[PDB]
Amino acid sequence: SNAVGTGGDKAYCVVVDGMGGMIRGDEAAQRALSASVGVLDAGGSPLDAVLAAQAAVHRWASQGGILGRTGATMAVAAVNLRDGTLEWASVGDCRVYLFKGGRLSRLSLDHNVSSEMVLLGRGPVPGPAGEMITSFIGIENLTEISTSEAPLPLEAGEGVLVVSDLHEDRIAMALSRGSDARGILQEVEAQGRPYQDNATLALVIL
Amino acid sequence: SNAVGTGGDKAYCVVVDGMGGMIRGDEAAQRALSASVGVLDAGGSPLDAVLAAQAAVHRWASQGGILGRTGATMAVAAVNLRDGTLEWASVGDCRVYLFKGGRLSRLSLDHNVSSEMVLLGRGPVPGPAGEMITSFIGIENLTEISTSEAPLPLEAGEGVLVVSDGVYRSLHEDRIAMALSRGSDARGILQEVEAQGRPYQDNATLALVIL
Repeated sequence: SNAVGTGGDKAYCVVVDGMGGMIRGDEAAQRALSASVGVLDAGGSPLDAVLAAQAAVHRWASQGGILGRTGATMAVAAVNLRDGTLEWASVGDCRVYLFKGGRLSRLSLDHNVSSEMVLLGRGPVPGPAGEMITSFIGIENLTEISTSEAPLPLEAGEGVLVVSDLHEDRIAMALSRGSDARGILQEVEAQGRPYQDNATLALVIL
Repeated sequence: SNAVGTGGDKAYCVVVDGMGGMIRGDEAAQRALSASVGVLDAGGSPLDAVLAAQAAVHRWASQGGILGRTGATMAVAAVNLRDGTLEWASVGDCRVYLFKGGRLSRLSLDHNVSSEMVLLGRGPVPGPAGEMITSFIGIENLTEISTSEAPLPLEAGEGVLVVSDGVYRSLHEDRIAMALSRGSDARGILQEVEAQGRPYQDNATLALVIL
């Protein structure tokens, strides 16, 4: 699922995906998204939102005796509408993209076996074995979170996109009237290589 | 605050505003927004989302010893993507419009002293006096919610717009939130949606869904 919204002088976007091979992934994803939106609407950062989602899912899972057997992946970003700065965080294989200078560029790191094997100096691992998720909301101890180091200054018309691949061809976006919604999307998906046709998108344009 | 999202078979939109004439309006609005989105994201109806918002604000206000002295108004709608049907709900002065046939058409009723007198078979109360809100999220007992009844069938390109424009609003920077299909026309729809006859203030908070 996805959401975008504005509150507390920020516009934010979130995507969550339940872990398919596990128990009650849909509920884990719902709890992650719910926690994240509450945090973001109240003025919190994407990293705050990830940590709150983890806390909510971890507690829920233990209380159900499912800890480690349920979870979700997510990506979240927020633009501060007062100063024009971007922050983001992600866990798992949902992705964050910067839209700047007319081009879409990858921000976030994947947590999966292939990425980990590369960082260990062992080379990539193609196929389902490499796609296995190594960090997710609901993991027993969450140590690996991909996140912005410092807020990134944006100019009007620039922004951020989060992606997870009936929601097919559904898009959620936060934008102002002055933002042309024909042109922005056109380019982003003119560059829309990064995701499939099957992808759920959420984006914020300053 | 506003939000749109996609969860279950539904795409939804919501606007929430704290009651600025009362205390801790922004904190009330946060509980309402967060509770309503949790319900919507799980595939719940706009009415269920309103009832959850009410329960959350009421619970929080009570513990604060502030019940009835803090609150928010909101409007929410959801379109079922499988069958194209629309539901909506609102409390207070936020408004719900159908976008169809190139026009916005008012669905919902305001809860205010003027509409209360008219509902009771009397005449309107024009001006600020009649604008006093009679139903809001956080009210001691919430009995009045404006809602869809039979879900409304929509065709692709049709949709719903929710609006919060009240004068009482806290000052914030925001943006329009929209849930569309790649098949829609993003910039065209907003313009398409709104001619010189926009039924809301220039500073309005807006959220919308297009099938």
